[PDB]
Amino acid sequence: GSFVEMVDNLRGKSGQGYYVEMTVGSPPQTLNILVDTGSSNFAVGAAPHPFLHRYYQRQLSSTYRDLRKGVYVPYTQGKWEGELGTDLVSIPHGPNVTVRANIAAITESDKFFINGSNWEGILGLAYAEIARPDDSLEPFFDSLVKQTHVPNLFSLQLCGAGFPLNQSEVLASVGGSMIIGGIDHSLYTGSLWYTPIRREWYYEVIIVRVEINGQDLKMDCKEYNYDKSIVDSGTTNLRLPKKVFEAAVKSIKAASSTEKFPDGFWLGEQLVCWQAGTTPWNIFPVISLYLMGEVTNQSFRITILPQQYLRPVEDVATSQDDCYKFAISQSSTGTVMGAVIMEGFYVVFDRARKRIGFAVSACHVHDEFRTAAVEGPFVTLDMEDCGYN
Amino acid sequence: GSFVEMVDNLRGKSGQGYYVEMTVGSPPQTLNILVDTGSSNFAVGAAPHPFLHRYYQRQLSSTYRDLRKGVYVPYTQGKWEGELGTDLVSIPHGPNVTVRANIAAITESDKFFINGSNWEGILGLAYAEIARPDDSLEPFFDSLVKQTHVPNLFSLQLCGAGFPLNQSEVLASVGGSMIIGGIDHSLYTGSLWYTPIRREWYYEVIIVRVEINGQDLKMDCKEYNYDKSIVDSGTTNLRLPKKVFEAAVKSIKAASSTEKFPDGFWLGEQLVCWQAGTTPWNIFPVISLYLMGEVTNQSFRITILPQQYLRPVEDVATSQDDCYKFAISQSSTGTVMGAVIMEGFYVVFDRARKRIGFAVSACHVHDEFRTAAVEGPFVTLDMEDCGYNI
Ligand SMILES: CCCN(CCC)C(=O)c1cc(C)cc(C(=O)N[C@@H](Cc2cc(F)cc(F)c2)[C@H](O)[C@H]2CN(Cc3ccccc3)CCN2)c1
Ligand SMILES: CCCN(CCC)C(=O)c1cc(C)cc(C(=O)N[C@@H](Cc2cc(F)cc(F)c2)[C@H](O)[C@H]2CN(Cc3ccccc3)CCN2)c1
Repeated sequence: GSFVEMVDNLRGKSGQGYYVEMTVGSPPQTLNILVDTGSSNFAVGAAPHPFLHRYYQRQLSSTYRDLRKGVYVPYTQGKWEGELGTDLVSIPHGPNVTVRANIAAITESDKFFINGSNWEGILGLAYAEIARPDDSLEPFFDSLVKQTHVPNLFSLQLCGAGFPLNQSEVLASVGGSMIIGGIDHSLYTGSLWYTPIRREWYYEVIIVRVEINGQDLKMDCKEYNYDKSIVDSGTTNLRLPKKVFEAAVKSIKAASSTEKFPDGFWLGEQLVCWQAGTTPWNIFPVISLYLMGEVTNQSFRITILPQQYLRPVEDVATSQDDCYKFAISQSSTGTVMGAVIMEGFYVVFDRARKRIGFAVSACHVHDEFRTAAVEGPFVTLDMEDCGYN
Repeated sequence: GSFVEMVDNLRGKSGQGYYVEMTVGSPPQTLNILVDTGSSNFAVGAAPHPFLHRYYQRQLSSTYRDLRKGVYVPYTQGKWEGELGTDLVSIPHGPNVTVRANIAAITESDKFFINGSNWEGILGLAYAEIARPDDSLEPFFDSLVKQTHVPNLFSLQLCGAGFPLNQSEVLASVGGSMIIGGIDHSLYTGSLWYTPIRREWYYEVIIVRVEINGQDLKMDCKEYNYDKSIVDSGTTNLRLPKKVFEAAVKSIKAASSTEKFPDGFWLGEQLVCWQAGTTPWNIFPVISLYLMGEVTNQSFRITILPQQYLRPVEDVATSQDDCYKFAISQSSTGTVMGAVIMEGFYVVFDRARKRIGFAVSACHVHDEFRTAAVEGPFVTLDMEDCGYNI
């Protein structure tokens, strides 16, 4: 019920990703690794790059094993090319174990590394079905569970600060927790509600209803999951299928109509600023996503505040204004419940029982009048019809 | 062709540079000069050097004028230091005029002169903005135009042989033409298509699309011009920005996958050889570079063959094999359309109208199945966004 050794082992922020420290090779080479539930390859920079101040040096690891095979991974945005091999891997603030895992040594990359993110690699936590080059390349977590007695589950508490963190601040601040092999009760309040993992490739789930300030978006629920809905710590924004995005923005605009914002804001490209402390949180609506429950004809909902979907960013003039970007974007690859959404909750990736749990995060940002919530149950019929084929 | 006096006035090859004969001083001192559209200083060896069998002797020129100032010029590779002055200059196989131009007398150099190139100086044909020490040192072409009636335009036809030229052969062979003040129609076939000179410093242009055997490289066009794209007769290879180079090599490898070549080949360092006459040109893809057109939302493309991007080199065993080096290299200073690319086309540097024209070269190397090409127009949107800004 408590895992003090792993609590507060994450750093970072939604816009640049959350990462955990890991060591690779013998002697141990320390590297910061992006936690990504949206992909399945473990890969690390292995050659100089302008944004990296350290990288994996295979020639210095006595336990490095060359698989003599290339690997190419194009993400939704960004991509890298590398060389496959295996080596011994550990997580300093994780289970007291050492695993021999597959590692893609990144030799070329395009819009993958982020200037100032402080991470040098990526930890794909999803399933083998989407690993590159194919499903025979065992993902890290699979190796971890197979080689140790660590329970087949991990949970994430991503903590958004609610305000901008400058370069030095984000390096010194605790960004959250990744509890490997368990659930720590101090990271959430209330009850955990579970939605089934529909299929083991991405952490796929099924959304059955969407509300903006209690008002039903009223679309055929299959639209919400076209062509899939996933939980992805490796993507900043809540991304919604084109048709759903258009309807959601029209509704959020209507709810917040007492103030008008430029088109660039709604396109997620330009920031909007308010005098310090005056952000009109109350004019923006809460967003509720209903998810399929574990019991037949039962669903539950998670409710998000604008404190989650408006991402804090520092003003161009470094002024004292409080500024934000609209963290909801259009998608052509299904719904993506990104980092800004996960920041409101403690999320349990219960691989053992093929389900994902959600509970209100003990570190979510809110105000004196509203809070994020995870509530249920609700009677909902034909939820399987909401899934797209 | 209306400029017969200047046709065939160049000699040399891509790997060592193409040069034109010039004279400096009174009485005239004959020197061979590298034609370089990638720099803007006119400089000549002016002191003994192991690779020079002649040099400018200022004390023998009655018209020499000392500017009492030193000059230092570091190139992308290679460098020299010298002393500035002016003197009377002419081009024997050029316009029939004599001009007083600035001349940097090279007194020290490092990896600049090339053993066996047969040239003793360099003619920077680009603009004053990049002249050293600063833009106040008027480049040769600017002087030429200001002092005479020669039109503010020149054109280059660089002719690669398609095979290795030994020392004797390269000295006797015609390497091309530099038409000063005009366009000679006998040097190209088809139509001339023009791309705007984006800014007058280097001969900067904007590439808007790239294809390998018709397949779109599919990169944000800004990547193709990061941090600039220039036409440079003073660089052998087509040089591409790091990310573009990586994508291009991956695509060229894919297209030519029926044969595997060593990493050293793709790094442009080692040659590959085939039995005499059997070079598999057909397995290598053509490369098309689309350039911004003169009309809004319109582009055109130039297409080069492997006969352009594979540079002929003699085998280490001087055997009868036909050998080549991959003449495409990675750059950290933008795209450089070097000599191997220019060899496929007649290139018109229309300074007067701030544009560069391209037409298929009458001397480009090809085979019975494919030829280089310059074609258009193509509808292309937001081309201005393809240009990079610091
Ligand atoms: C703008 C920089 C990145 N960024 C801010 C920091 C988080 C984003 O918010 C962002 C935006 C978009 C539109 C896409 C992605 C995106 O592809 N993420 C990847 C992980 C990633 C993180 C990163 F930091 C840089 C990257 F190159 C990539 C995730 O595995 C995606 C990948 N998909 C494609 C995929 C499918 C199957 C197997 C592998 C990849 C599916 C959903 N899971 C990320
Ligand atoms: C290896 C011997 C030379 N060589 C084979 C024969 C052609 C090459 O292919 C080659 C390779 C590289 C990587 C760079 C250069 C290079 O700097 N060229 C110079 C001219 C030159 C020719 C030569 F013959 C020997 C030389 F020292 C130099 C050109 O003005 C470049 C110079 N830049 C730097 C610059 C910028 C502004 C003002 C002056 C110079 C900009 C692009 N314009 C040439």
